[PDB]
Amino acid sequence: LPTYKLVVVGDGGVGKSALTIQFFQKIFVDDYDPTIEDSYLKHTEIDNQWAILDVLDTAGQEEFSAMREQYMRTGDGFLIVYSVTDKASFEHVDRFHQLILRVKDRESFPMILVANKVDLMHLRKVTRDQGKEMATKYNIPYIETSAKDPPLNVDKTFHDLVRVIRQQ
Ligand SMILES: Nc1nc2c(ncn2[C@@H]2O[C@H](COP(=O)(O)OP(=O)(O)NP(=O)(O)O)[C@@H](O)[C@H]2O)c(=O)[nH]1
Ligand SMILES: [Mg+2]
Repeated sequence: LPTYKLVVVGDGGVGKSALTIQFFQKIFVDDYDPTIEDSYLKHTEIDNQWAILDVLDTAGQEEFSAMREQYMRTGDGFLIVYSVTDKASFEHVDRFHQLILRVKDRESFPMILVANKVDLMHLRKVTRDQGKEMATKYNIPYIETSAKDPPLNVDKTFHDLVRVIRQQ
């Protein structure tokens, strides 16, 4: 089977780990005990094609560059995650896009823009159409997620990234 290395990037606190842990462990990050953790690897069927997904969950704080650098270098595709309740995380999408292309030395690369935390309806700052505009600007797909139970579009997000990788 092919292995797809999927790298999750975005500002601190946007829910990169929450999306990853929901995808693999089917639990919300707050309820999770990382004590017994290992790497995020699964065998799964996408569009009638079995694959191994190896997910690399970056820490979002600027302090942690070695992890982000290495992870970016080895990635086959990226989720650029922001929180719809955090305007700065959305503005930082531009920087993440540029950073990925710099690390890859390519002018395009498999990516999906992920607007997380959409369950927080009364706290939402970044609109659906704002997200769609940002994605369209870079000619990348846009998807809204929630890692909080009940999860929204979590499996679809990772599966769609594989679809983009396959069809590039
Ligand atoms: N309501 C809601 N809260 C969420 C969602 N995803 C994450 N959170 C919350 O956001 C906070 C940060 O989540 P976490 O997954 O640690 O974020 P991160 O992007 O991995 N942070 P870091 O970059 O520091 O590792 C937690 O309080 C968590 O409960 C979501 O979809 N909805
Ligand atoms: Mg994290």
